[PDB]
Amino acid sequence: CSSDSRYKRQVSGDEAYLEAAPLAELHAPAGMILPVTSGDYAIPVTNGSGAVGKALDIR
Amino acid sequence: LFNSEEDVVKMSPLPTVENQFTPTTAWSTSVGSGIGNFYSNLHPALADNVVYAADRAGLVKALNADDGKEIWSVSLAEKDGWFSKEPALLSGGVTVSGGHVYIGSEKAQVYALNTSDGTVAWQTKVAGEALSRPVVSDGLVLIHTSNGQLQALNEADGAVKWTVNLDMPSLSLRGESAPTTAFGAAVVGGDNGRVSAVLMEQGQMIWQQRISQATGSTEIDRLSDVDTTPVVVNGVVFALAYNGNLTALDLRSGQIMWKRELGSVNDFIVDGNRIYLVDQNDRVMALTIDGGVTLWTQSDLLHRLLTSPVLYNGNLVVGDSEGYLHWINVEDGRFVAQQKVDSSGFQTEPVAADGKLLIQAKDGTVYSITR
Amino acid sequence: FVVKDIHFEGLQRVAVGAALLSMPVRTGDTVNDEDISNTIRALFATGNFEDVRVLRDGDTLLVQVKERPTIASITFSGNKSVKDDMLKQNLEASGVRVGESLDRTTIADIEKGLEDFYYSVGKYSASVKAVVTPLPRNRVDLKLVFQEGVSAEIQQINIVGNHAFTTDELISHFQLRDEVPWWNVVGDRKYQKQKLAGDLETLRSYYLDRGYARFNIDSTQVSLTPDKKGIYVTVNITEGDQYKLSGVEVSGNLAGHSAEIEQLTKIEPGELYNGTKVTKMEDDIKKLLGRYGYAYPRVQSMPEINDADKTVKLRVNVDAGNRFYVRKIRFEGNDTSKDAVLRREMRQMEGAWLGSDLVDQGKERLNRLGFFETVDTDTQRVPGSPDQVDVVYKVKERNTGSFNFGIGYGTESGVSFQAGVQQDNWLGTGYAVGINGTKNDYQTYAELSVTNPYFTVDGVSLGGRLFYNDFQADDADLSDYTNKSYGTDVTLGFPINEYNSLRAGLGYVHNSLSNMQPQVAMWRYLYSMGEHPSTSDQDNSFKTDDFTFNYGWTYNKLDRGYFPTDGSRVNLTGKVTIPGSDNEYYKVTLDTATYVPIDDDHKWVVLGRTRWGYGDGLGGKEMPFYENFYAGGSSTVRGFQSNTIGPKAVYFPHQASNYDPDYDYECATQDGAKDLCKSDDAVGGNAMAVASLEFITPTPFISDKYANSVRTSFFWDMGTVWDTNWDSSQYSGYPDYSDPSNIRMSAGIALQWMSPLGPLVFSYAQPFKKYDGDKAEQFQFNI
Amino acid sequence: ERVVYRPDINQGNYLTANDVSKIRVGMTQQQVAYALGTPLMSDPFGTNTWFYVFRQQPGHEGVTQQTLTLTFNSSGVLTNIDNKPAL
Amino acid sequence: EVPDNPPNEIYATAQQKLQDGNWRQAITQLEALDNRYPFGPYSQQVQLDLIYAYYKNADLPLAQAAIDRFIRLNPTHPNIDYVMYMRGLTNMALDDSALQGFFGVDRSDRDPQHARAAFSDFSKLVRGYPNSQYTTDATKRLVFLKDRLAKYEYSVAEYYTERGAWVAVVNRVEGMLRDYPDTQATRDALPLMENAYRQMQMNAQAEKVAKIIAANSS
Repeated sequence: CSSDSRYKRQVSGDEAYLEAAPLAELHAPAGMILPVTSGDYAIPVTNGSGAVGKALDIR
Repeated sequence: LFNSEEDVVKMSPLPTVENQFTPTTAWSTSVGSGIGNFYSNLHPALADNVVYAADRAGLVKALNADDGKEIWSVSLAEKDGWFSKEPALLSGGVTVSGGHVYIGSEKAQVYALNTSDGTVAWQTKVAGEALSRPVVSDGLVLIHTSNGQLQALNEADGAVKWTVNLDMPSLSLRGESAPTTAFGAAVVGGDNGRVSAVLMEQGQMIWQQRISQATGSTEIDRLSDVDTTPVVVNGVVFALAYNGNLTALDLRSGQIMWKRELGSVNDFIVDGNRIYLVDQNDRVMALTIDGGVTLWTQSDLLHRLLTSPVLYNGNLVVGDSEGYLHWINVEDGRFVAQQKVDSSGFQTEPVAADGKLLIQAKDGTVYSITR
Repeated sequence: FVVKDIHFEGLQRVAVGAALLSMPVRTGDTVNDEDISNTIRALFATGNFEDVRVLRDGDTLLVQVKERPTIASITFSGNKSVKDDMLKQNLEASGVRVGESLDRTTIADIEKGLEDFYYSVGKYSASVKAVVTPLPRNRVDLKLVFQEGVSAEIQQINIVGNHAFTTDELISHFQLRDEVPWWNVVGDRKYQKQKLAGDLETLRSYYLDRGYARFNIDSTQVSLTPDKKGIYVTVNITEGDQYKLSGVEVSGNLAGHSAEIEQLTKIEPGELYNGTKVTKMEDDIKKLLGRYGYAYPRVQSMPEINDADKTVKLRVNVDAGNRFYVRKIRFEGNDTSKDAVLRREMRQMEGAWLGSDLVDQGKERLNRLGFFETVDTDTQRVPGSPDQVDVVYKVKERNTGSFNFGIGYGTESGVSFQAGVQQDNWLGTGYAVGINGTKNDYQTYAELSVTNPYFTVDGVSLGGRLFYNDFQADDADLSDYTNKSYGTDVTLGFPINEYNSLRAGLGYVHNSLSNMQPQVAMWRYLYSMGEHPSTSDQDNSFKTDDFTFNYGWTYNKLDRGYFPTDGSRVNLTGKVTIPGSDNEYYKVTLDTATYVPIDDDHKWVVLGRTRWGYGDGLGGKEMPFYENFYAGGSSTVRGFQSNTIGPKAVYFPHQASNYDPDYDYECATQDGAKDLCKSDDAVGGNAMAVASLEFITPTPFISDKYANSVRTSFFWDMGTVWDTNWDSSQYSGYPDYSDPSNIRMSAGIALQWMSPLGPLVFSYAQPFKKYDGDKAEQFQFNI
Repeated sequence: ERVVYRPDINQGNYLTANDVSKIRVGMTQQQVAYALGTPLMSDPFGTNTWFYVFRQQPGHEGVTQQTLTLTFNSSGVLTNIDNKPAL
Repeated sequence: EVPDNPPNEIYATAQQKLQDGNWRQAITQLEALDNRYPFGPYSQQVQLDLIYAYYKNADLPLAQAAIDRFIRLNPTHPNIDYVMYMRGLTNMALDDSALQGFFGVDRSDRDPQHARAAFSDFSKLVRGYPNSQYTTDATKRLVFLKDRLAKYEYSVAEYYTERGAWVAVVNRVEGMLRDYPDTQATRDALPLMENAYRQMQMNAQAEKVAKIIAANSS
C-alpha cells in the first residue's frame, strides 16, 4: 500500500558500505614492525570496472 | 485430544450363523478370567473326567467333567514371585501327566501341581517367561520360551535337565514355539521362522531349516501370532514359519516334501490329506499332504480370530476371539452350527475331550460345549 | 548395423546426449540387436525412463521412450496425526519427490519404508499405497493413501530373572495414564521403543547405586500380542549382587590438585556401591580441573568389583589438560548489540587460565539477559596449543524494548496524549531505559526510569527513577482533586549473593494536593494526619513532602531472562519513613514467580503468582490513602475494569466544592445527592491479597516455532484488597473491609504475543465472583 | 573515594614460581612449551619474548601484578626469564 | 501464480514480471519454469534473474540460495563475477541494516558475521574476476567490509582496555593490526596495546608501540 497523503522520501536508509575508500595506510617503523597484511583484509583491490556499490547493473 | 490420539484395529463379521445341529453347552464351568487379553499360552487340560483348569490370576481348578464342578480348587497365588500371593500369570499351559498339573507361569516357573489336590508337588525355574505350554514327555518338561531356550525340566521331581537355545524369538514373537518330541528329537519350530529337530535325549540340533524370516526382510506385525511348532504326520514335519509359511519336510533330516512357504497360516491341523488351517484372514482351508492343493476353503468366519480347527460332534469345529464357536463342514466350508457361548473369545484351542468341547475363553472362562 | 541417426523420443530430465551416451548404439557406433537390447536396459539404467523401445530403420535407430521425470505433485491422505513431511522423508529416502524423476521400482519402497517408518513410531499396524497419478508431458503424481490401523501403548513389562532386587521396584521408575471412556478422558500411554530403550537404562542406574555392580539384563523381548497395541516385554535380567564402594585409587594427571580431587572422591569405604556417585565423582574432578584451566580433564573411575568381600575399589584415572586454556573468546550473534554489553555480562576473562564456571555464570547472566533467545558457544581449541582454547560465544540475541499506551481515542479534543515506551538495552548498551508520562486535559505527567546496570563491572547497577505529575483531574479546575506529585528514587543493584540479591531505595514523595474529594476514608487519613479537612467541600489542601526509605530483596532461582519455564523468583520490595518525612509510616510488599512443570516437558508449567502487601503508620500516623492497594482489570485479576478492586469510600454530605461542575462529576456536591453518598470507586486498603493462577500450555495449531513464544495461558484469577485499618463505624451501612475476605474473581485466558516489540498479552475474562464497586470490562488487552 | 570494599578484578596468564624452575637461560622455546605450553601474549615486534603477565586488584586496596616474560633469542633458545612482581 | 505452460511462456511471464517489478510474480515464474522442466536453456540466466528478482525483492537468503542454484547447477555462465557481485552484496545488506541511519545510529558495533562473508564473496569477485565489470563496486564495499570488521574488533579491543584484560587488549590490537593494514581504528587500537603494556609493565614494548604510532601518524 501507499500513504494516503501520497508522500514518500522521508528517510534515506543505510547505504554506507557503498562508498568506503581505503583509509590512511599504516607504516610500521623498523624494529617495531608488525605484518599488517596477513589477513585478506589487505584487500586485493584490482583493475575491474563499473560503478560503485549496488547501483551497478543486476542482470 | 486423547479421543483423537488413539487408534483401532479392523476386522470383519461372521456370516452364516447356524444352529442346524443346534449347539448348546455341555456345562458352563468358569474359573475366573482366564488367558486374559494378553496372549498367554495357557490352555486347560482334561484328564480322568476332571478338567484340571486354571487361570493366570492363580486359581487352578479341577472341573469334574460332567458339570465341571471343582474337585480341587486351589490358587497359584504366587509364592516365590516378587510379592507373596501375586497372580500366577500362567504363561505356559496346563499340562497334566501323572500327578502333576504342570503349568508354566510368567515368573519363568513351571508349577507342577499334584492332580489329586492341585498342590505343588514340584515347581522349577526356567529361563524367561514361557512362549510355550510345558510339553511334558519322556521324563522332560519341555518349554520353548521367549528367549529361544529349550528348557528341559525333570518331569516327576523337577530339575533342569538341560536348557539349550533354539530358534530364538528376538522379541517375544508370540505364538507356540513349543518343542514336540518326535523320533528321538524334540522336533521344534521356533518363533523367528525356522523349523528344526533337536535330539530329545539331551537337546542336540539334528537339523534346522530356515523356513522363512521374521522381524526382518519378511516383516511380521504386532498381530503376528503364528505357531512354528511341528504337527508331524507320516514322518513329515508339517509346520510353519513365523509368517505362516507352511512347509512339509522330513522329520529327522528336514528335507522338504512340499511347501506353502509363502503362507499366512495362523493355526493348522493335518486332517488326513486335508490340512485344515487358519490363514491370516482367520479363515478355514483344507490343503493336501503331497502339496498345498486346496481341496476346499471357507471364509464364512472372516477376520474372526480363529482357534485351531478341530473335529467334534461330526463337524469341523473352531472357535474365535469374538466368542463365536463354529461347526464347519469337514468338506467345503459350511457352518453346520454356530455357538456364541461367550463373547470375550477363545484364546484356547478347543479341548474336544470327554465327548464334549471344553473351551476356556479369555475372561468368560471354561465352558464345555455339546450340540 | 551402424546407426546414422537416433530418434530420441521423450526425455524431460535427460539430455539428448545423456540418452545417447547411455545408448551403446550411439550415433556412429555399431548397432547389434543385442546392442539394441543393451540399450533398453541402459536407458532404464538412467532411472528416469518408464519404458524404452529401441527400434531402428535398418540401422538408423528410433528409440521410443516413456519416461518418469518430474513428479508434479505428491498427494497425502489418511494421515490423521502423522504429518505429510514425515511421510515425505522416507519417500525421499526412496529417491523420489515432487519435481524429481519418479522410479516405479521405488513405489513400494515408499510404502513399506513408510510402514518401516510406521514401525518406528510405536505402530506397525499401517499400510501405504503410492498411487502413481500421471500428469502432462510425462509427469506424475504420487497419491499416498495411509491405511494406518493402530499404534501401540505400553501395557505390562514382564522383567524376568531377578528375585533379590525385586521387579516391582524396577517398574517404579515409569509413568503412564488411564481412563479414556469418551466421557472421563485422561491422558495417553503410547508405546515408544526409544522410550523403552531409555526405560532399560533407567533400570540399570536403578541397580547401580544400590551396590549392584554385577547387574545385567540378559535379554529383552516385547510381545507381539494380537491386539496390535499390546506391549508386554520379556526382560530377562541378572540382578547381580550388591557391592561396596570400599576405596578410591585416584591416579593419573591430577595436575597438582591431588588433595582437592581426593576431596571430590571422598567416599564412605564400604558404602553400598553408588555407581551414580562414582559417575558423579568423575565429573566432579572435571569441573575442578576445568576451573583450574584444564578444558580436557579426562577422568576415568574404574570400580574394580572386588567380589571377594562383596566390595568395589575405585581406580580413578584422571587426565587434565595444561595450565591455561582461555587465550581469548569470541562473540557471535550480536547483530543488535555491542560485544561489550555482553562482555560485561560475561565472567570468563581472556588472558587467564580457564575458569569453567566463569564461562557458564557469564552465560547464565546471558541466560538472564532477556535480550537473547539462546546462549550457545563454540569453545574451540586453538590447535597445537595446550594453553589456548578460543571460546566463540555464538548466542542468539532478542529485540529490545516495548511500547505502552492507554488513551481511549485521539484527534477528538485538545493537545492531549499518553506516552510510554521502553528502550532497555538502548541500541545495544544494557541501559534499562523506560520512560512514560502523559500531558492531557486532566494532567501533565512525566516519569523517567533509567538504569546503568554496570556502573562497575561487579553487578553494581546504577538505576534512577524520576516522576513529575502535574495532575489536577481538571473536572472544571483544581476544585476536583488536585494531586501534584513529584520526586525521585535513585537505586543501586548489587549481588551480595547472585541468587540472594539486595534492593534498597529512598522515596522523596513531594505531594501538592488541593480540593480533594469529600470521601470519608479520604478525610479519615487526613484526620489521622492531624488535619481536619472539610467534609462539606473539596476546598482543602494537602502538601506532604514525604521522605521515605525503601528496601527490598531479589531471589533468583529461575532459568531464563525472557521465557522461563522452571524455578522460582521471590521479589521483596517495601518501604518505611524517616524523621523529616511529612508522614511517619511504613509499607511492605512481596511478590513471587514460581515455575513448576506439570509434565516435565516444561510446556505444561504451573505459574505460581501471588501479590501481598501491608502498610501502617510507624507511630501515631497512618500509611497514606494514596498508598492504598488496588486491583481490577488489566492486572493479574483482570476481566474487571481498571482500579475496581479494593475498599470503597463514601462521599460526605457535600456542597459546591469550589464549584463542582453543574451536574457533572457529582460527588454528593451541590449538584445533587447532598448526603453520605456511597462512592463505588476503589479507595483501596492498607493491605492486599491478590493472585494469578495461569498455566503454560502447548498449541498444536500455532506452530511451536512460536507457540513457545506465544504463551497460551488460561486463568481463574481471583483476589481481594482490604483495609486492616478500615472504619466499620464510618462505613456501618457501607462496604466494610476490615475483614480480609472480600473475594473478587475473574476467569479467562491471556494471549501473549512475542512481537518484534516483544510479548503482547491480550485477554478476555468473565468475572464469576465480584464484590463492591467492581466495574467490569471482560475484554482486557495489555500492550 | 570513600569505598570500604569492592569486588575484585582478576587476570591470569602467568608463569608460577614452579614454572621458573622448569626453565633456564639456554632452553629452547619448545622445552618451555612442553611444560608451560604457549603464552597468551608474546612479543609482536621483537625477539621471542613469551609474556606471562598476571593482573589483579584486591578490591580498591591497591593493585597486584605478576609480569613474567621469557625472552628467548630468535632461535627460541631462552636468554632471559624476567620475573616482575606487583607494580 | 504460475500457469502450467512450456517453460518459455513461463519465462515470458517471468521476464515481463521482472519488468513489472513484481518479483513476487517473477520468482514464481522463474522457479516453476524450472520446477516441472529442469532443463531451461536460460536457467543460468534464470539464476541471474532470480537474484535479480530476489535482491530487488530483498530476498537475500533466497538470493544466496539462487547463487547455490547457480553454482551447483549451472555455473557455465561467466556471470559468476555477477554472482560474486551478487554474493558480496547480498551478505552485505543481510548483516547489519536498518532505517535508523538518518542521523547516525550505530550498526558497526554489532556482529559482522555476515559482513565477514560479504568481504570474502567480494574478495572472490576481485580475485576470481579481477578485471570484471563488478570489481570496482566490490572494492567500495570491501573497505567497509574490512573496517566494520575492524571496528568490531576495535569494539572488542576497547572493552578489555576498560575491563582491565590487558593481555586481551594486546591480543585484540595486534590481531587488528595484522588483519587490517589501513583502517584508522587500527591506529586507534594501537595505543591501547601500548597502554596495556604500561599496565602490564611492558612499557619498553609500549614505547615500541608508541614508536609505531610515531610512524603510523603517517
